[PDB]
Amino acid sequence: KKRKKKSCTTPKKNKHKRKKVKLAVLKYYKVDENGKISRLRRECPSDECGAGVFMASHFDRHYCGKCCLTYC
Amino acid sequence: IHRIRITLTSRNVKSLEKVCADLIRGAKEKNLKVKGPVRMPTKTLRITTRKTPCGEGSKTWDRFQMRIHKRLIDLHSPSEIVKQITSISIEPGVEVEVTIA
Amino acid sequence: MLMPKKNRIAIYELLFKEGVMVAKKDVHMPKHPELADKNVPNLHVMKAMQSLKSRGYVKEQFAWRHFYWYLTNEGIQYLRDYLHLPPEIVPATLRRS
Amino acid sequence: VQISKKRKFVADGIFKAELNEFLTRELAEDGYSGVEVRVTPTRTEIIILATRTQNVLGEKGRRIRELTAVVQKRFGFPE
Amino acid sequence: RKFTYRGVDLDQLLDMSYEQLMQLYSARQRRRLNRGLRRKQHSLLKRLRKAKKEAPPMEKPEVVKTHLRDMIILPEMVGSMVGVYNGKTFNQVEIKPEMIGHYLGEFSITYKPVKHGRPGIGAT
Amino acid sequence: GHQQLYWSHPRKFGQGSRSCRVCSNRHGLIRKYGLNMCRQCFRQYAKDIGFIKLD
RNA sequence: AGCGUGUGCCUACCCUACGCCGGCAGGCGCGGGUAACCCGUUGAACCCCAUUCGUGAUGGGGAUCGGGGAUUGCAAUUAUUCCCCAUGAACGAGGAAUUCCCAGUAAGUGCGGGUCAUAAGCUUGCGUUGAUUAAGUCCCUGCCC
RNA sequence: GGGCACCACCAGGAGUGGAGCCUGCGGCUUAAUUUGACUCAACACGGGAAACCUCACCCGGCCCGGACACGGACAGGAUUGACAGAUUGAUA
Ligand SMILES: [Mg+2]
Ligand SMILES: [Mg+2]
Ligand SMILES: [Mg+2]
Ligand SMILES: [Mg+2]
Ligand SMILES: [Mg+2]
Ligand SMILES: [Mg+2]
Ligand SMILES: [Mg+2]
Ligand SMILES: [Mg+2]
Ligand SMILES: [Mg+2]
Ligand SMILES: [Mg+2]
Ligand SMILES: [Mg+2]
Ligand SMILES: [Mg+2]
Ligand SMILES: [Mg+2]
Ligand SMILES: [Mg+2]
Ligand SMILES: [Mg+2]
Ligand SMILES: [Mg+2]
Ligand SMILES: [Mg+2]
Ligand SMILES: [Mg+2]
Ligand SMILES: [Mg+2]
Ligand SMILES: [Mg+2]
Ligand SMILES: [Mg+2]
Ligand SMILES: [Mg+2]
Ligand SMILES: [Mg+2]
Ligand SMILES: [Zn+2]
Ligand SMILES: [Zn+2]
Repeated sequence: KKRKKKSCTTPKKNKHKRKKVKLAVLKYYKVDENGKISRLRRECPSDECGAGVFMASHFDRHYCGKCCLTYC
Repeated sequence: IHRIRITLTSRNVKSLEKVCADLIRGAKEKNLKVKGPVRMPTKTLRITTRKTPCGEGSKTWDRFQMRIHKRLIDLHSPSEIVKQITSISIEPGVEVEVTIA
Repeated sequence: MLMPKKNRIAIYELLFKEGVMVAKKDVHMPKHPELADKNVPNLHVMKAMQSLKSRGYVKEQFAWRHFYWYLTNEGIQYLRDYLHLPPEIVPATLRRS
Repeated sequence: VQISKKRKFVADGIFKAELNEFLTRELAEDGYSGVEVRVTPTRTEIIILATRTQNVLGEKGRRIRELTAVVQKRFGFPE
Repeated sequence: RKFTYRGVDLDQLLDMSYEQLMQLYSARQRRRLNRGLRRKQHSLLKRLRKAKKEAPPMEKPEVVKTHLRDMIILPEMVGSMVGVYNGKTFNQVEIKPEMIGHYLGEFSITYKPVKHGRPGIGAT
Repeated sequence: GHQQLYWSHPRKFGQGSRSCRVCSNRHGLIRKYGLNMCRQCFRQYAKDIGFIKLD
């Protein structure tokens, strides 16, 4: 027997393309003229994600991308 | 002085009987008390298969067979003399097991 | 193939320590028996050894279900330069004990 | 625990068959003739019969020192 | 005229727990419930309940589709629209009170009934 | 995720949980005495294993 | 009775004695066996001795269906298998044609192994009961000199 | 023109071909009802007793397990995974 093609489905299921963001570190910190630094993003309460691993400021929740911890 | 049992397992009878005779002679040369060798019933493993790698032709079968023979020897003696006589006993194809009951 | 760098480090360290490698050709095996407590899947070992083979660093044999890999001289040099090992370290194979 | 005598003898035969196949594939180039396994409670010795032993040994004995390694890795009995 | 399942009407069935319903069912359904339901069946139940809650007071609930042909029909499913996969299409089934204790796959047939044609040359 | 779905189907019994120890074929398998070979591989290696034809 | 199997590299899945519960399929405990050691003195079926039936598609036969219960599995519906009540079809020895077989044989009757989580109307072996006919030919079929 | 054979006959036994059912093979249906084999020397044969796997057929959806070499892009980030809501047969 020979293989039939039958090439017809939903036109194209596209693959997710990751967003390109330039200098994402900067928006985590706010700066005053005096030289102070304030951390805009919350720090996760988990063990590993404690100091430099910031959370996600979603419109209705806080989300840590490293351990899937979520808060209201 | 221990009651020591030697179990000999083999696939061919000539080597097994040669080893048993060697052990008996060696032990009796030391003026020891030997019982046996007592021969257990022979075991016969059988595998029946089809000859053809496919399912075509006359239905012919191969009958493969393996035979296992077993001997027992009893000795009233200390451990050291048994190991003395056993060291020589090493033979290709014969499994020798020494136990103290 | 994508894998954490520590898995590659462990595989290469084991290979350079022993000089040989054995695998079972089982992509679904949760972890390599030899690489225990380091959590290296068997698939990672297979693919890393394949990558080494394609570059000529290891020689390969296959028997009845198993992969056997031996380390080549250029593979020895590559592993020594990769792991930053001193020139006074050789695999256990190269020692006539 | 332990296994029965039937399983023990079948396992020994299967081990010998696999060892022979591996040695055949490895040493066909060297005129590999056969393998003889002598089991002793101290060590299990393997005798390789081939037309020329120089290629099997290798330089300074490297190649054979490799083989006795992978065998130990394959069947798992201790170093 | 009023529906009763082994002498029990629908309201009492809806009030009963799973342990009480085990004794009403037959041996197969009782054994299945004793072995427990897994995550997928609970998800299907949750989706059916959510769909039935949002129905208008005089309208039918939205059809919920599923591949679970071995799902047992519980008394809480009566009155829901379920599309059951038969391997090719989702067949729409409305759960009636007399379906309690059957499987979902018993109501979506997996083959086309045979209408025979003229036998060919190779038949003797 | 994919990690859960991939190879999730249980394989603790059946033809899918057993294969030949030489060629990884699941058909015509011999399990007696723990051989775990297909019939063709067994016929190929019987003399090496130690099965002799006497009848 | 006899031949055999039994706790498995991956690999999860063994054979079961005894006590109690259930009417049965089964469920609980608690032991032995890696085996001439435990299942096991393998209390097998046909066969044998009594009882009922009485030439009636009959108490022969057991297909097809209804309602219940239990086990294997992740999952039993298009019924996995098993058990219990109920239902009770054709079939009264088979046309033309055609198969196998010469002594512990043919046939009857059970029991192991393979497949096997669940598992035999198949196959491969083993016993038990045990014959009629023949010690010839080239007529049919076929193959050689 | 001879010789031989119970996969030939003769003298027989048990039969099969008839019934119900179980299983293979054709047909006919189907989205698919995967496929090999057709006189002995195909048809309870492929050790083929398939609920899933087996699986090779149909419907739908993930994954790369595309080595290595060259070029591009890249620590001002090449790429990886994921909570909620939507979506989905599905907690892909
Ligand atoms: Mg009647
Ligand atoms: Mg009757
Ligand atoms: Mg019923
Ligand atoms: Mg069907
Ligand atoms: Mg009845
Ligand atoms: Mg004829
Ligand atoms: Mg039988
Ligand atoms: Mg069976
Ligand atoms: Mg069959
Ligand atoms: Mg003639
Ligand atoms: Mg006649
Ligand atoms: Mg008959
Ligand atoms: Mg007849
Ligand atoms: Mg008939
Ligand atoms: Mg036909
Ligand atoms: Mg095909
Ligand atoms: Mg012929
Ligand atoms: Mg077929
Ligand atoms: Mg079946
Ligand atoms: Mg199903
Ligand atoms: Mg599936
Ligand atoms: Mg299938
Ligand atoms: Mg990728
Ligand atoms: Zn965190
Ligand atoms: Zn094979």
